[PDB]
Amino acid sequence: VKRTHGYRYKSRKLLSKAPRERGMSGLSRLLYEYKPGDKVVIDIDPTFISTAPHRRYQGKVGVVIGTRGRAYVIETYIGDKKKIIITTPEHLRPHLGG
Amino acid sequence: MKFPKSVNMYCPRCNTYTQHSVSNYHGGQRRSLAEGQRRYERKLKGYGSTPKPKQKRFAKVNKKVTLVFTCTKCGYKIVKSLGRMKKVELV
RNA sequence: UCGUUGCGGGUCCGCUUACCCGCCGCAAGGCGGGGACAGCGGCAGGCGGGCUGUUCGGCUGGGGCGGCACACCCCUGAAAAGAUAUCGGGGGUGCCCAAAGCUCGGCUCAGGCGGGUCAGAAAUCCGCCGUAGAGUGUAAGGGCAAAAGCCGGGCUGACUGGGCCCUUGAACGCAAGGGGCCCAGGCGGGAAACCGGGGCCUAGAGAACGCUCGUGCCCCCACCAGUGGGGGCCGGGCAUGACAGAAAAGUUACCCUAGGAAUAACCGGCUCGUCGCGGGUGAGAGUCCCCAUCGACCCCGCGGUUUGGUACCCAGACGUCGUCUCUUCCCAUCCUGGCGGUGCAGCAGCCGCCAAGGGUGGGGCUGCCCGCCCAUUAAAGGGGAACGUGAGAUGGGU
RNA sequence: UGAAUCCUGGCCACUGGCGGUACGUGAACCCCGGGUACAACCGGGCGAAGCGCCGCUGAAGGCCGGGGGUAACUGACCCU
RNA sequence: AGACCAAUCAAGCCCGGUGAUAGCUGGUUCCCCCCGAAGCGGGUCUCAGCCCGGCCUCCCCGGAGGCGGCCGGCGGGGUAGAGUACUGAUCGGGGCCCCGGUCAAACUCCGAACCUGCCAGCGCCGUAGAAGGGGGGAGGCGGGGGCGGUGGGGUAAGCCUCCGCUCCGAGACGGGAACAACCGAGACCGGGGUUAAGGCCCCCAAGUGCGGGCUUAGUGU
RNA sequence: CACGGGCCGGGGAGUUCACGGCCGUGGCGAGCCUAAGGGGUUCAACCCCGGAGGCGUAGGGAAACCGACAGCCCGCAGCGGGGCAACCCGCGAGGGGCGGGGUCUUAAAGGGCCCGUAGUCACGGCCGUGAGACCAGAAACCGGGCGAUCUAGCCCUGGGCAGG
RNA sequence: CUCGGCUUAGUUUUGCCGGGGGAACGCGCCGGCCACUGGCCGGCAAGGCUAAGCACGUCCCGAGUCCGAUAGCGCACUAGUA
RNA sequence: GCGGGGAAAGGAAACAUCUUAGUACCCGCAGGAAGGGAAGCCAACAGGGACCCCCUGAGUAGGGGCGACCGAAAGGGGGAUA
RNA sequence: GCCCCUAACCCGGCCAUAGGCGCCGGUGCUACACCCGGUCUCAUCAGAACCCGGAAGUUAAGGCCGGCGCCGCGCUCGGGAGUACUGGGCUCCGCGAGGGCCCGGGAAACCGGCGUGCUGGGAGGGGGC
Ligand SMILES: [Mg+2]
Ligand SMILES: [Mg+2]
Ligand SMILES: [Mg+2]
Ligand SMILES: [Mg+2]
Ligand SMILES: [Mg+2]
Ligand SMILES: [Mg+2]
Ligand SMILES: [Mg+2]
Ligand SMILES: [Mg+2]
Ligand SMILES: [Mg+2]
Ligand SMILES: [Mg+2]
Ligand SMILES: [Mg+2]
Ligand SMILES: [Mg+2]
Ligand SMILES: [Mg+2]
Ligand SMILES: [Mg+2]
Ligand SMILES: [Mg+2]
Ligand SMILES: [Mg+2]
Ligand SMILES: [Mg+2]
Ligand SMILES: [Mg+2]
Ligand SMILES: [Mg+2]
Ligand SMILES: [Mg+2]
Ligand SMILES: [Mg+2]
Ligand SMILES: [Mg+2]
Ligand SMILES: [Mg+2]
Ligand SMILES: [Mg+2]
Ligand SMILES: [Mg+2]
Ligand SMILES: [Mg+2]
Ligand SMILES: [Mg+2]
Ligand SMILES: [Mg+2]
Ligand SMILES: [Mg+2]
Ligand SMILES: [Mg+2]
Ligand SMILES: [Mg+2]
Ligand SMILES: [Mg+2]
Ligand SMILES: [Mg+2]
Ligand SMILES: [Mg+2]
Ligand SMILES: [Mg+2]
Ligand SMILES: [Mg+2]
Ligand SMILES: [Mg+2]
Ligand SMILES: [Mg+2]
Ligand SMILES: [Mg+2]
Ligand SMILES: [Mg+2]
Ligand SMILES: [Mg+2]
Ligand SMILES: [Mg+2]
Ligand SMILES: [Mg+2]
Ligand SMILES: [Mg+2]
Ligand SMILES: [Mg+2]
Ligand SMILES: [Mg+2]
Ligand SMILES: [Mg+2]
Ligand SMILES: [Mg+2]
Ligand SMILES: [Mg+2]
Ligand SMILES: [Mg+2]
Ligand SMILES: [Mg+2]
Ligand SMILES: [Mg+2]
Ligand SMILES: [Mg+2]
Ligand SMILES: [Mg+2]
Ligand SMILES: [Mg+2]
Ligand SMILES: [Mg+2]
Ligand SMILES: [Mg+2]
Ligand SMILES: [Mg+2]
Ligand SMILES: [Mg+2]
Ligand SMILES: [Mg+2]
Ligand SMILES: [Mg+2]
Ligand SMILES: [Mg+2]
Ligand SMILES: [Zn+2]
Repeated sequence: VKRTHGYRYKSRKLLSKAPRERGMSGLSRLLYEYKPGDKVVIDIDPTFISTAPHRRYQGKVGVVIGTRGRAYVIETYIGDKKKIIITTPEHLRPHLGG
Repeated sequence: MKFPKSVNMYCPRCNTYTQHSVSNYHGGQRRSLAEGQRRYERKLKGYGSTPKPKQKRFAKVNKKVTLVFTCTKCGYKIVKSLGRMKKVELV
């Protein structure tokens, strides 16, 4: 049978957590005030999966373009296409490589 | 699923929340002077086969629950669907 | 049923000229009977393969039957970015819920232990332990402990009008559906923060035309105005499950057309599960004694002599079973030659080895092949050759 | 159906045919009511055949099993 | 007997509609030069067709960056292995626990090689024009070979169905005894030279070459 | 061991129109071109007339109805300045972006479409759709006519069948 | 006017044929994209004729970037012949 | 040329409404042409002024499984003019 | 007002080197607690809790600090081990499934050893400007 495509269709290992990381996650990622132009890493948090981006954007680096209420508008690429991710800071990390 | 017979719901005409009575939507009777109906009588006259398709195989088990909400103040009617499921029981 | 359909009388009775049926007459017309019925025309309902037109989907280890791998969702396959198929494996979906939805607060679950009238394994009570071993509507996977679970309070955001983004649909065109972040209007919970555009997350989903409903101090309808009616734009619904959407049953051996080795049947090719043949092992039998003769339980092989798997070649065509005729080849040897063993006294028998020069026949039964049987015999072996041989036959079967 | 000869059993549930009291349904026509200065339009009544319903028909198309057990295969038993 | 109706019958013949239609089949006519594919994804009463993208070609606008390679900085992952700790299976010893042992596509504390995102550099490409965009025309939408994922399935298959590099299709030539895809190698024409694979007793160009050892089976070459 | 051709000569297949897209050129240019037709001609040629009409110049909206730019920034070419050069600097058509405007929706915000110039007529080419549509190919279906010298059936009228 | 049917772009609105019904009169009647009402506008059906300017090619005349005896009409010829 | 009767194949990638097409074909009837022709018209409050044929309006209005496809008229320019 | 140093307290970050069991201590002017009552705000069956008002007592417990043993845990430590596995090339071995070689990377369990919260801001306390 051909692959089913749900919004989370091969996310067993991605969304699993180790025993030492069980429970609520720390709140330090809420306290990063990103400006336009800064680089961020999309790191999906499994405990807030309703607001998380798709699995294809895990581990990718984007550019903060702006804020929409409380989410951050992030510009990224998938191969060659320019994508616009609008996610809250709980699924982000700052990029320290440049 | 059970639904109440009255709810507190926003009214676009009144621009606020008013009491709304809940009823079941009933389709109107097709009138013979409708433009498509008049065209269908013209097609049905004269010789030939049955001139239009009539569905023979059906697949839906339930229809979408269409409910009618009437503002108790102005009479404004809102018709919302609750989704394809069995008939609700107004309670 | 409308008309033909008329004249009297009180829907009914009658009448004859209409009309119809026969007789006579060239015709003219007469006779008899029926009779405003019938018959005939129009319209309407029923029965109506008597006749006319058509449709009888797809995938597919050939077609068919089956299944739905045909629209979706989860895990695995999947090879630590992304993507990823098979009639691959384990499963589910076409719902359900006015609370199983929203918010606030309090509590802690399964299970175990100690004490406690009824009371008990288990009810209510007091305390200790208890990483979630519970619960979270529903598949699977994920998440969750002053919660996402349980209990209670207050509610309806399962809201109105809009925008942007993600996925379905990778990079890379392209529905519907689903999800996220927001702006405005008006609310609910809460001290507030904050949350609420259904269900903790990933499934439960439907174009055009047509109809219907809601909405607007709304637009249009042919010179002008008015009344009834109709149409329009925006939004919800009624459905196509073959789910990016025709309205649809068989049969053909009486069959026909266009093609196809993209695809079966015979032969051939590859493979050898099956079939035939060989070997290792030796529990056990054999009076004792594994191996004279066997050979459980298991294992390693060979042939292409059955049967299948596959679908590589051959559809403008390789004549489909058996038999007859005739030639040759293999040996894994039935007899004939040589040799050995024996549970070989003789007569016989059984087993192994070398050996393919010759032989291996006549009949009964069945279309057979095969198989069984009869009387003989040294014995009356088995296989290959386009299942040797139909431009040689035969034609019993298919 | 297929000379002649001896015979031709049970079943009308189904598929048909045919007949029938009532009742339900059942088209146009017609009638009533509403709407329309008139119509379109809308509701109702009446209501044929037929269908539903009731019977008849197998030398109409045809069909003709069981469950069992009991019983000293069952003559017989309950039937279902 | 679906017989026969002028050699014609499961519906005659003649002429006409009519050059019926045909996703199917056959054929499709001169030369040189430049570039140069595809059999993948989605939808389709779709599976021998067709449309939208990927792959090709030509023209134009645009204007300086680009990325099949590598190093580094900052990140992502959960495979091989490993383990038997969650979910399960599983053999023993000892007293529901402890110890040793056997396993896991639908188990995971650990966890590579590897791949991948951004930045900096190297490398190469680019102003004789990168990125990006517009217009025309398509072919094609049957693939196949080798190697690797014990890929997954199957007794196996020159078997079915996926993932990647390369080659054949569409590529001459040398070696392989012949032989599309195995090894070497990429061909404008003529000549000379040197090598690759492979070979050097004869067939056949080059060694009856060199040292040591083994084989008696013509095993093998 | 897939199918076609015995040989030779001659014949034998992308056409035309209409419409649409695009290209290469030519004319004119906020305009471009005439159609039918009319006059003349050395008479289908040619010269002249014919602007009806079509396309463009303004869009938005179902419709009623309403109805539009030189402001700013980046910047290739080009130009000017500097520099031995490398390069730097300024202006900067065309290009890109923002703003502003016309209109629709909404209560609004937001959002859709459009706006600061180029069209048109022609010739040649490519392609699409229809027309037979590169050439050849069905089995079929319908219309009007012909046939019972054969054969099937029946009717009218003749002939025939040794011998036992 | 109504019902059935063929046809037409004619659509609650083209034309006609058939079944049934069926006016008025110039103070009247007909049309102005559903029907009716009012206004306004335009007309007078159900009777007959009519040149010119337009289709065609047996036939005649002329022309041709047409074909040239397997071409061009089937026929260049004792061809619609044998 | 005029009146009447009247298909299918094919197309719609199946097919029935539909188209093909009022066509092929059939029956009847004329002329050198035929038919049409002299407002119960079109328009829109401004005006045209019998008819036919040509260019256009225009593949516009509209018809239609609103699919394939089908498809005017008024008006304007001409031939001719009664 | 300012810079510096510094316990127990308040607000955090990472979220076991931080957890769990047991043992031995230190801490009390201030701060943290236990604690004392229920008029008021507030709450329940219950002033237990929450909320309010307070200060007699107590370091008994909580908190914070120090030390030891065990379990758990962490480590860019040693062995395991250049092992298992792996990217590239091969006319190299094997009948074959498979293995070998060269170039480049490189674990895990387990064993031993070590470690058992670190740290940001404020209050209070000390110093100086
Ligand atoms: Mg797919
Ligand atoms: Mg949600
Ligand atoms: Mg009568
Ligand atoms: Mg009658
Ligand atoms: Mg039939
Ligand atoms: Mg069907
Ligand atoms: Mg099929
Ligand atoms: Mg099937
Ligand atoms: Mg992946
Ligand atoms: Mg809660
Ligand atoms: Mg899709
Ligand atoms: Mg894509
Ligand atoms: Mg759910
Ligand atoms: Mg869905
Ligand atoms: Mg008008
Ligand atoms: Mg589909
Ligand atoms: Mg094949
Ligand atoms: Mg075969
Ligand atoms: Mg065997
Ligand atoms: Mg033995
Ligand atoms: Mg075989
Ligand atoms: Mg072959
Ligand atoms: Mg052949
Ligand atoms: Mg032959
Ligand atoms: Mg032998
Ligand atoms: Mg053969
Ligand atoms: Mg044979
Ligand atoms: Mg023969
Ligand atoms: Mg032969
Ligand atoms: Mg026979
Ligand atoms: Mg009987
Ligand atoms: Mg028969
Ligand atoms: Mg015949
Ligand atoms: Mg016939
Ligand atoms: Mg014919
Ligand atoms: Mg090239
Ligand atoms: Mg083919
Ligand atoms: Mg890197
Ligand atoms: Mg493993
Ligand atoms: Mg293991
Ligand atoms: Mg990978
Ligand atoms: Mg394919
Ligand atoms: Mg391959
Ligand atoms: Mg090919
Ligand atoms: Mg060779
Ligand atoms: Mg030599
Ligand atoms: Mg040998
Ligand atoms: Mg062929
Ligand atoms: Mg031949
Ligand atoms: Mg065409
Ligand atoms: Mg037909
Ligand atoms: Mg006929
Ligand atoms: Mg005769
Ligand atoms: Mg000649
Ligand atoms: Mg000739
Ligand atoms: Mg045709
Ligand atoms: Mg068709
Ligand atoms: Mg057909
Ligand atoms: Mg005549
Ligand atoms: Mg005339
Ligand atoms: Mg005349
Ligand atoms: Mg027509
Ligand atoms: Zn209201």
